[PDB]
Amino acid sequence: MIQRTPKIQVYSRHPAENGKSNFLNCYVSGFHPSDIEVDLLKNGERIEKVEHSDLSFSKDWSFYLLYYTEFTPTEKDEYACRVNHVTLSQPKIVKWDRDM
Amino acid sequence: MGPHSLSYFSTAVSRPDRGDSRFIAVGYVDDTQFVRFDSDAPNPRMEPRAPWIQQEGQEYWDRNTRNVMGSAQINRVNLKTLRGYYNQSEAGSHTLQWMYGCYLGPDGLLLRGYDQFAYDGADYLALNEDLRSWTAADMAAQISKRKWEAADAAEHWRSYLQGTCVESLRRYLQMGKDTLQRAEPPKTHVTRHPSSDLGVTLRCWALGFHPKEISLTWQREGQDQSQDMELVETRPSGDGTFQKWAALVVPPGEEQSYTCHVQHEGLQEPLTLRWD
Amino acid sequence: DFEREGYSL
Repeated sequence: MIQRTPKIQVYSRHPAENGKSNFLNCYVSGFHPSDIEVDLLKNGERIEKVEHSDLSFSKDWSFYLLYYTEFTPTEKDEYACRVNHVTLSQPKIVKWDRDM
Repeated sequence: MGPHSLSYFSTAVSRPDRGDSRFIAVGYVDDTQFVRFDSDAPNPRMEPRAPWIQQEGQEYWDRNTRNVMGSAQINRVNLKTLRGYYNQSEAGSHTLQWMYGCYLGPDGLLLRGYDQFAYDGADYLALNEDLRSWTAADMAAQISKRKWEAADAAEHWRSYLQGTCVESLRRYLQMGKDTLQRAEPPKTHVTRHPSSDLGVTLRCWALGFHPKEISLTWQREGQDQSQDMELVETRPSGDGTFQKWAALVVPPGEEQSYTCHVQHEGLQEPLTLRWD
Repeated sequence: DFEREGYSL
């Protein structure tokens, strides 16, 4: 029984410019087993219309998925990814750092 | 043409809390997903996920749907069989992963073929590179191995991987020429953030590149710096391109001593980047 | 072109 916690990366598709349309991504990888729950949050609120990629996996058998949603960056709004997996005692939140 | 691959990645999961199982498959040419299948779909069919594959006719979709459903059923069965071999409870959820496919060398001829299985995250059974024999991870997989050795499953796999796999790959490379066959080089930049009083972080960025392979390395006066390099996982942009960065903490005032070296098939010559 | 498993583990 292997169990591997997800690596989580939150970033935009393009360099973020305030007031310009973009995509926010939450990339979860290196995990096992496959059951996982990912929400995108805006100032702490679940965003409804979040699409995701089909489940696949890497050469090392570890799974990965991309979650994403169209958005417009602004100065004020905080974005984040909340992720739950069997390996996690509590859901993990990772804030979007725009320089990153 | 050169490095190319056609791959299928399938995942069978037992769900004793729902009294059933689930099978999912995706197919990739190189870094580009083109089809999917999911047994939890109502009316489950092989489905297109790239524009270029949709100009295949109904018989392609019919045939692929027959064959991936056939495989889903057998993988349903395999999960039950593996429990028996490992003597596992009926209450645990288990995972069976299957990857197969073909790799075309720089000359476009078949270079490698693969067909292998992982159970609960761990290598179980793998077709050898000769494509004539099988490697088994443990006594359980020895049982599958013996069974497949005596049935000569390797021959059927060798025929598929050398024939249909490569031919299909070549039809797909041609159908999807405009996207699959041109490489997009990275757009790069180097950032500098003082990260302590003592040290300065230099970050070399690559954005908007396809395919996903890329080398980012930091150098001072010729010698590579990977010991103290933080390198994130290459990550998808969502539009077919990728992103990566590598960072290095450097003494303040010594920034110009350091260069980031970028190699990628999209580039005419490797880049030597410097903080500006 | 998806291969149909003929064999079961």
